[PDB]
Amino acid sequence: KKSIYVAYTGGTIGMQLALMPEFHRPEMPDFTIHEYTPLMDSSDMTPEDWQHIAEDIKAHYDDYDGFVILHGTDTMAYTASALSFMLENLGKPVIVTGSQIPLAELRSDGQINLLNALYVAANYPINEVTLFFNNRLYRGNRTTKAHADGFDAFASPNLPPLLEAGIHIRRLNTPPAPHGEGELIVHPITPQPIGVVTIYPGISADVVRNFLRQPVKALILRSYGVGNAPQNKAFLQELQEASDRGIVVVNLTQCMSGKVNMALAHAGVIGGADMTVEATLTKLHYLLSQELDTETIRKAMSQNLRGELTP
Amino acid sequence: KKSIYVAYTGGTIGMEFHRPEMPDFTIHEYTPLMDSSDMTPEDWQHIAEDIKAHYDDYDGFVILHGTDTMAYTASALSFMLENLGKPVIVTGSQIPLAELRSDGQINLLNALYVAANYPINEVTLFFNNRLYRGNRTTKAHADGFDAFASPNLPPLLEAGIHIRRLNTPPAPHGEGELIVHPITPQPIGVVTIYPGISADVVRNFLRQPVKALILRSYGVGNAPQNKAFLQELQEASDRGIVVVNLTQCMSGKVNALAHAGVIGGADMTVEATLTKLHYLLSQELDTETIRKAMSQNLRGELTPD
Amino acid sequence: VPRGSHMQKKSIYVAYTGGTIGMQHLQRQLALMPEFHRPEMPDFTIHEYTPLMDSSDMTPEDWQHIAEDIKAHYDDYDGFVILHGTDTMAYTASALSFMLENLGKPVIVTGSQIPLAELRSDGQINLLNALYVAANYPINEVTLFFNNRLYRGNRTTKAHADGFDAFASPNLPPLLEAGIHIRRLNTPPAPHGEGELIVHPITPQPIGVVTIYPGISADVVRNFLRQPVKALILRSYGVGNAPQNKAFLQELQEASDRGIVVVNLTQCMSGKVNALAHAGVIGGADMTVEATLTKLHYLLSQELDTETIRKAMSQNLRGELTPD
Amino acid sequence: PRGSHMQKKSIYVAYTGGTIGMSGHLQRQLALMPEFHRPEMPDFTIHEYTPLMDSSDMTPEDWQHIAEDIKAHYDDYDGFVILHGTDTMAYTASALSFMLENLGKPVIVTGSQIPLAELRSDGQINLLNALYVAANYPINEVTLFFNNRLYRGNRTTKAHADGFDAFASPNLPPLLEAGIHIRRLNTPPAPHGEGELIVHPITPQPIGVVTIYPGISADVVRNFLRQPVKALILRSYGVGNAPQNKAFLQELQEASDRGIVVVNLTQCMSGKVNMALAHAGVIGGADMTVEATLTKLHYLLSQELDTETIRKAMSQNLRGELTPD
Ligand SMILES: NC(=O)C[C@H](N)C(=O)O
Ligand SMILES: NC(=O)C[C@H](N)C(=O)O
Ligand SMILES: NC(=O)C[C@H](N)C(=O)O
Ligand SMILES: NC(=O)C[C@H](N)C(=O)O
Ligand SMILES: [Cl-]
Ligand SMILES: [Cl-]
Ligand SMILES: [Cl-]
Ligand SMILES: [Cl-]
Ligand SMILES: [Cl-]
Ligand SMILES: [Cl-]
Ligand SMILES: [Cl-]
Ligand SMILES: [Cl-]
Ligand SMILES: [Cl-]
Ligand SMILES: [Cl-]
Repeated sequence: KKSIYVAYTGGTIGMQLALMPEFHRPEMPDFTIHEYTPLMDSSDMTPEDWQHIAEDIKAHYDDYDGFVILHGTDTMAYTASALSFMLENLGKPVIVTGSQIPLAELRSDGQINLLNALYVAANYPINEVTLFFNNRLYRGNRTTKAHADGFDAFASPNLPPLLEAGIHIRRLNTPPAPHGEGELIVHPITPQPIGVVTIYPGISADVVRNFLRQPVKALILRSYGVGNAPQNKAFLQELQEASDRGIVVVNLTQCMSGKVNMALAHAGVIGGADMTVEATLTKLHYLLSQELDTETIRKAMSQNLRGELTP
Repeated sequence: KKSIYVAYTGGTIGMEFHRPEMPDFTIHEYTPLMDSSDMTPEDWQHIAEDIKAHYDDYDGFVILHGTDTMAYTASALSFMLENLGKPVIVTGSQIPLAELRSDGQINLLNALYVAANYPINEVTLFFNNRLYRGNRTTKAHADGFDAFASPNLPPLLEAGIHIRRLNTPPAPHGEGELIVHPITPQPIGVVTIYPGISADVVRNFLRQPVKALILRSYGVGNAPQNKAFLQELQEASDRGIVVVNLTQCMSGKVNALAHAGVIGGADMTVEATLTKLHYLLSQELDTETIRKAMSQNLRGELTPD
Repeated sequence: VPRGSHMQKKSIYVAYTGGTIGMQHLQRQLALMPEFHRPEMPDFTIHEYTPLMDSSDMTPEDWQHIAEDIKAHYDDYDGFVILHGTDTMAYTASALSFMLENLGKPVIVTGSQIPLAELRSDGQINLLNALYVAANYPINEVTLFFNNRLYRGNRTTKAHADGFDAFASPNLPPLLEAGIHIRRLNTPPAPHGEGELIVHPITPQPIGVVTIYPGISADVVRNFLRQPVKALILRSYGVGNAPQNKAFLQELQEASDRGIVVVNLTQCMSGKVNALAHAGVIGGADMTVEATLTKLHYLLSQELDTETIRKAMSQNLRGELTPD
Repeated sequence: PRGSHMQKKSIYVAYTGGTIGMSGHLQRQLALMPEFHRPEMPDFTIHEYTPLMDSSDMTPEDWQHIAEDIKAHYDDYDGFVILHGTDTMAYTASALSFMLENLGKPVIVTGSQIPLAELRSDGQINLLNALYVAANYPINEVTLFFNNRLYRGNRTTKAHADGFDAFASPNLPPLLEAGIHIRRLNTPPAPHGEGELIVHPITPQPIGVVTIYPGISADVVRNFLRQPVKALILRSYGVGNAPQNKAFLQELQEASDRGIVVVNLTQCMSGKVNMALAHAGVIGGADMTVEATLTKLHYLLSQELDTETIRKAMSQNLRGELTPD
């Protein structure tokens, strides 16, 4: 019989398991729930909350066959993405899930997403940080909350799911992530000021100038299509002035799906390929927190570290 | 036999047509031709005034446009055109008409044919066999022929062996003389909510007099409750800045921030919200009238409660 | 979809006909699940059929049995949930739409891909949603609830044998979608009568279902004509195309001349049927096989001449087809 | 595979008929369309069939005609596009996959929902893409190209009679998707032999296609047992269920007794049969389409094999048409 650790970090799902007979069925793994203190709305999470969860998995790693992280949907994809970088040589499944309706409210999805995450962690283990939602397991660092009001809340726009649940559970033929074998390594992080700039008609040089001020180590650009911005010379020079001061400037697509393929490149900007804002932001927290020079971080942002981008 | 006007504004498309089932059409090549990534809000104005000049002498309008900001233009034209009595269809291509496997020919042919034969008196975006309400569109798929989505509204029309109008609820629609609303430059900020965002971002925009702030918030419109954040946002509204709360999510409806003077943008796209703000800021309306108008369905861009 | 008052506590009748949901006791499982008993949920009464059936073993007589059950309890409840096996859920939902006229209360067919007894069951959530919908969104048609969508019954088929999304409505959007909120879609209404519920009964009808496939001969239509048939459904290619060889077209004209109702459908999941006409074949527009088979059982069970049935097959009686 | 672009390829186009051409009209239309003659496009040769056929009128003999045409021209060209009516495109693609052993060159079936000669035709783009894919992405399978996707032929059905997205592959992802770039998908390969192309004959075989539906009688299986059956395809419910009626199960057991190959499929668009009918001699068709199962039976019944060998072969993945357990 497998044993699954459940980190109950907060979220809708919690806003009871004993009174439901399905959970204690013989076919289920054993599981234990740790209720965090305090419980958090995932809208209130900081990057240090990613650290608390990573260290909680680290404490429990040896004594469980897998890990379920119960979490608010608002930032679930950021947490999943962060854990993927912070965990290295992961040898057990870590599945983040939650609910769009609280377990306490009628028609809650919370019971069914938790039961599925527990069953899948035990019986179809995949040694990656994954996100289970509405009968699909996704690579955590490929996810976004796409549908604010839907039970199918999460998408994986640039990658098929890893696993689908119907009458049976099927592992899909999705290409595996680069995967280290060895001792689990858990990478701590420390606060990093990062700006997120959306490219839109009538954006000014002033925005890039503002972030440069004193307080930012990296800039994420949400640019058009395959990575275009207006060719405004003030804008470009601001971006060059950013990279000249060692700021890591990364070009993403504002589009739900697709790949940046770039100039901005002349202005020191690094392409983020098909990375989500969630993967890019967390990967920056990860790399900035390490003993790495600006140029090594700039190189690593465009490489596939944990399956978050297509080379 | 219908006559369709084609504004060739630029874009990928330019970097069977004359056979008898087709409408007559005329192409106006803009000077200069523009990559849509280079568009400013004054380019929306130039297109609206071009449609105004040609309105009386054509049965419909096709706007040829780069894909990068097609949804922004479509969205802007929907506000700027009032009491529209003929179809305005924005389209283009993911591959240049000049490159192999181009979608340009089939998107243009379709847009001309639909403008002539299935007119809908709205600013629409035709792409990959679907017609969408312009102010509901986003470029969702950077690399795909199905480049555009309408996440919170079904398409108005779909083309197969036959073309059918779908049963999509009609937009609020004025009858009367076409009114074309000019716009003038408006400084507007777009803030994405994410873990570890600082009050300084809102402090920065408050100090470089922006007239409006769009928040891309979590889920149904949540942000972290950090008192410094909420305070800077309140300071912005105190100074008369229009702060509108949208979902960063592809689909759904926004539902403390309110206490801080922030307005709910319901299920509006960033494209709709930004262009609506250009439109309303450009008219001579109180901040309070602008704040109430942002949450009202002016042209079919949002789903009322 | 009407948004019905929640003011008073509703009473829903549950016809537990059989199906996966109750296999391994249903009533005891539901007694033990607190969500079913909350103040926001309607009161409900379960009639367990004797015997319980695997929906694979259902005959038209079972359609008749369920319609009589609804008629018997119609004045006494606010709505009806038919718990049913998935395998023929779409044929039952299609048959009820034709057999019930002047329907002034919801009838919702639902079930599960996995038994309530088994692990990872969809039965709890499909039945909870059906009950809640029947109470609060009382659409006066026979509908099918599965996987957070309410569908027009006579537009459904089981499209996904292994999926929790088992049912599709290929030629009509859903009536309603469930998320954080329950959203009514603006799908236009079916024809509606007025007054007390009328059940149009059925009696056995021999009906053949021919698939058109390359190498099918005129001896197939001759074989169906050979003893047991009053109607032939053709699952034709694309928009209603069949071999145009004279033997095949003669065989069909001979069938129609003997008063066999021949109906041309697409074998395709979606689309609309647009020679065969001159051979007496009637176009079934965008109808499913489930809608067409059940419509024929309804129409053939009435004292109608062949011409009247032919005409009625191409007409939208209950929302099952899209008129030109 | 992403094939080399170094030498100008030569693609043979079998113009069998279909919506695309509705003599000399196709070939003249393509002459007049500059897209087709650019440097980046392969050279191509059109063989226009006489007569051209509506795909609705196709029989197994037509599958054989097309297979002989490919074999006759195999060494002379780098690849084959089969231009075909949509109505039975999926039956032809499925039949070729079984008939063509040691296939070392792409064969791509395509066509159009709207004639090249009409307005808003999809024929231009489906055929241009097919040619360009055959030359540059030379997958050694019978494939079907429609609406920017390349599918495994023996996994397809015409799902959408009115849509430009007419074809689906309900149980297998596409092999390739076309956008700004051409993306190859992770889809695992079919079994492949080695050496010269071998064409297995497919002949006429009396095969019945039974839809299971409430009220179906034993008389249907008795009817088919009259003559037109060496094989019977059951379109059963869900994961392969049928009524438990003793007479029904008797007639099926009787058929398998008389050497009739009885194969159980789902009537559902997607999913997999899971097998009683097994005790009645019925063979499970796993997740095969009717198109793959009809053509597989034509193939095996026309081969030098006994009833037992055909029954075993029907549940085996021969060409990528079936997902093994
Ligand atoms: N999660 C995401 O990154 C989706 C999209 N690329 C965006 O810019 O929001
Ligand atoms: N077009 C859009 O607005 C999509 C999504 N709401 C975003 O914030 O990018
Ligand atoms: N339910 C259906 O009718 C689907 C499809 N038209 C078929 O012939 O099976
Ligand atoms: N192509 C197919 O076989 C689809 C579906 N299984 C049918 O029975 O028609
Ligand atoms: Cl949503
Ligand atoms: Cl690793
Ligand atoms: Cl102007
Ligand atoms: Cl894309
Ligand atoms: Cl208006
Ligand atoms: Cl109630
Ligand atoms: Cl070539
Ligand atoms: Cl269709
Ligand atoms: Cl050899
Ligand atoms: Cl399935």
